[PDB]
Amino acid sequence: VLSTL
Amino acid sequence: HLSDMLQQLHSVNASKPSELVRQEEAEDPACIPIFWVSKWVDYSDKYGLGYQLCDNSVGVLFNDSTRLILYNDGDSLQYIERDGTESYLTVSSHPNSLMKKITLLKYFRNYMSEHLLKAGANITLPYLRTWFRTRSAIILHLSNGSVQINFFQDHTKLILCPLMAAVTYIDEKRDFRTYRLSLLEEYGCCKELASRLRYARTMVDKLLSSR
Repeated sequence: VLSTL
Repeated sequence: HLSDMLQQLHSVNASKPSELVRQEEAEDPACIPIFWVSKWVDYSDKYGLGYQLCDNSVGVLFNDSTRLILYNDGDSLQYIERDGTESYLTVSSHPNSLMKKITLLKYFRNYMSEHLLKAGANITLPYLRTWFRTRSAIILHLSNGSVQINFFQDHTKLILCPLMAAVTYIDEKRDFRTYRLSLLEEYGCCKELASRLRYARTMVDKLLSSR
């Protein structure tokens, strides 16, 4: 998972 | 510094700040943090957790519990072994033994730069000690004592700084306000921030219990 795109 | 943060949070939460709320008077511009996590990528099923600090330095906490940090000059490196031993090197001159890790860091670095929003971008050294995720948030504990909590559903963020006994709150509109915790006790705050501070206390307790 990633931080905000 | 975690126990001091816990006490600071106990004190503010016990004061029941959201119950006339004068939240604006609790702001302190002198307490704005130097470092916070602006971007992160959780690749921990294979490699580890990569992150960018607000100064554009990048770091990885690898699955073997080692850490590699690339300074914002893009060449200077700090490597921290599991024991906590620090070594200082560069990309231009490193041992063959760290080649794998440096190459991984560069990939994380390039990806974050190209694809992710910089948290706190409208605002003008530590490494990631540990982190965990809940369903609601990711919790980041930095080596300078700071604890950052990023809430997933509404994109709000807390940055807790125990040395200044301050908290920075980034809200849904990305407005960034820094408060002295003792002033929140003195003047109060909205239910939203008060709720996040209660959650923060539970998260700091988790960090303390899993040391």
